[PDB]
Amino acid sequence: TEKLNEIVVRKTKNVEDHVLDVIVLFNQGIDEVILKGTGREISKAVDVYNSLKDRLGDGVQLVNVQTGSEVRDRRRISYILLRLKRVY
Amino acid sequence: KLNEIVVRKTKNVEDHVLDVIVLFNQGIDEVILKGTGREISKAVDVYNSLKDRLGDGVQLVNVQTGSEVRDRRRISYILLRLKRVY
Ligand SMILES: [Zn+2]
Repeated sequence: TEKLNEIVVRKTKNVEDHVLDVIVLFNQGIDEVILKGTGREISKAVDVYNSLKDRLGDGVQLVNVQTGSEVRDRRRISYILLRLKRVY
Repeated sequence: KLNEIVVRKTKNVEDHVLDVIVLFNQGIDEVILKGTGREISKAVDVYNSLKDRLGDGVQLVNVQTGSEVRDRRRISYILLRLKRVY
């Protein structure tokens, strides 16, 4: 069910690292990537997208945004999914 | 401007949810929920809370994410356009 190339925005990797990681995928032909952010990292996921958008401009498109609530530890935590497509 | 809710750092999630319901009860069809920086997470928290309370009674039209300039610095924002559904 949870296929594709999803990248979970980590609290331990900085924003620029995530941005560079996504472009590494884009460059090898993996044109669609999913950024996932849960809890406080939801803000970070948007930060990653913005940084990606600043350096790729018209070259990347935010296909859609999906927000929800999951399980995780013990209580319902919020999450966001930013689906990105590299465009030429 | 009058139907937009800026998520604040010093107010809890539930407080913002109530601010929306108050507008909905006031007969307002749509409300804009905005969060910038660290509060982007909270804005989504407010939505999931609103949905948990009103459920089918509320609908998210669209989500706008991007960056704006505040104090000569770039900051991220998220916008959740909500429809009352009455
Ligand atoms: Zn990395």
